[PDB]
Amino acid sequence: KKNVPHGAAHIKSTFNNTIVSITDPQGNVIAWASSGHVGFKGSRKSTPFAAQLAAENAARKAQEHGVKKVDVFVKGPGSGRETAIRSLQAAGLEVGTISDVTPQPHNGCRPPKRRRV
Amino acid sequence: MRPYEIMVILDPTLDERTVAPSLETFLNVIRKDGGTVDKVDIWGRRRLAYEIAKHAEGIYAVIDVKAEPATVSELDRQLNLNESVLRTKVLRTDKH
Amino acid sequence: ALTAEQKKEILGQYGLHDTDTGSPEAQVALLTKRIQDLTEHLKVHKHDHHSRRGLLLLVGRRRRLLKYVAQVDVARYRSLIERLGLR
Amino acid sequence: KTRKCVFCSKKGQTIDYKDTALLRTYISERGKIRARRVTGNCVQHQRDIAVAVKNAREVALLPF
RNA sequence: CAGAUAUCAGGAGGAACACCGGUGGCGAAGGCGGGUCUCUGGGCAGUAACUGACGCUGAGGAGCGAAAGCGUGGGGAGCGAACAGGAUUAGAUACCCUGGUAGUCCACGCCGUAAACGGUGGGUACUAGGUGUGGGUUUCCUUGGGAUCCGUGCCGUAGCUAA
Repeated sequence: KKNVPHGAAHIKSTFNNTIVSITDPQGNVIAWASSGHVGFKGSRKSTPFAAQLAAENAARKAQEHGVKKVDVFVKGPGSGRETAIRSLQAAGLEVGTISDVTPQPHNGCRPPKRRRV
Repeated sequence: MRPYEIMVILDPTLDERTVAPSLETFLNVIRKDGGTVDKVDIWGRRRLAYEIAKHAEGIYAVIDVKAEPATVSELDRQLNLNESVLRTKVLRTDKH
Repeated sequence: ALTAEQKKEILGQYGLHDTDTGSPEAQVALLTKRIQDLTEHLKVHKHDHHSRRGLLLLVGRRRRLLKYVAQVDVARYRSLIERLGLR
Repeated sequence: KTRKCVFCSKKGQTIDYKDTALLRTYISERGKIRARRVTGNCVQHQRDIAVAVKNAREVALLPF
């Protein structure tokens, strides 16, 4: 295989789930673990417990590829931001730095309209 | 004629020595058409706030020309056909 | 707009005398030349739709002064009418 | 803040877009813009500074 | 599951300009906000310099005039009517999801209706205040304060309203 000394916790933290993609500094997701990856789907995909489970599974894969030092790259808001953060902290990946990597269309494109249920 | 304070961003690839002769070789037409007194203030090797065209540093040029709007318009048309130039900005010193 | 120099030379030209800015013929000439100026600004800004209101207001003021010119003395009225070539 | 201004009251000072340091004193970390009344300055200076900050963001000298 | 999500980089697309962005301004009203340039609109302020009642209203009439919709040619990234499956439900056609056509954008046009409302027509002379607040100028301390004219709020006199 290979070893990644420093990783990046690219957390696609959708309210649906926190896809914790660990990425080498090159910019390649060496592995990822989401709520479904642990086994959480539907509402359980969006439960806070799924967040630390996904983060911990990703960090276990990180150790499996010898990853210890990771800076945290959290995407948009979801379920279990700080939860996945201290999961990664408690799973062999120290926090390093936290960065809210969220897209900012500064009054740009048009989305769908809305939901009323 | 209006006082236009033309701001130009130039490539980081070239040397600062060539920065100026490339500047009078284009200010020549402005001077020959509008009779424009030009104050060429050049200060290069400065970073851009965001990377532009795969580059985040360049050369900053301030030129104070007293030229009619047509002449500075010709300059802007020429201040973008060049590879060295990066961003042009012609400003109306009036209350505009 | 009515540049501070062109309006002054126009006042000297068609005004009743010096310093008599605001005399009916003087204002007529000033607003007439302003209207001629806007004539082509509208023809290039075909969808300006906002300076036309000032166009009409100045035209109305020109006519509202033309009537006062005619009532005081028809002679000066005709003089200015064929001077500016109106109608 | 709470003065007449730092320009309209100090009665000597200027604003330049090239003076990116002076403008940066009023911008946020990313470059976000203070409200019309945050810095306690006379309004015209606020508006002109806002337009200058727009231009600076366009010319890539402030953190956008 | 083919490599979807993701991550990085790149290219394409089309649309709009978050923060500034608010009794704050502008505009006759619909309306106006990324930046540059050009043309242009109107207002306010101090000098009467001047015209010497050239004032106002305004039926007919005039154009402008939200959005939609249609005519003509493009755009369409997305949204998205209409129309598609799935979902609650007795029924979905509806709320919810799974998509997307015209339209939505542009160009030239049409129409003229909106809750196109200070629900307060235009204009003008008088009637306690107080307090926010935009533009100006002046006058009074050593910026400080006052006056004035114009914009723009709220409360509160007289007085008015059925309240």
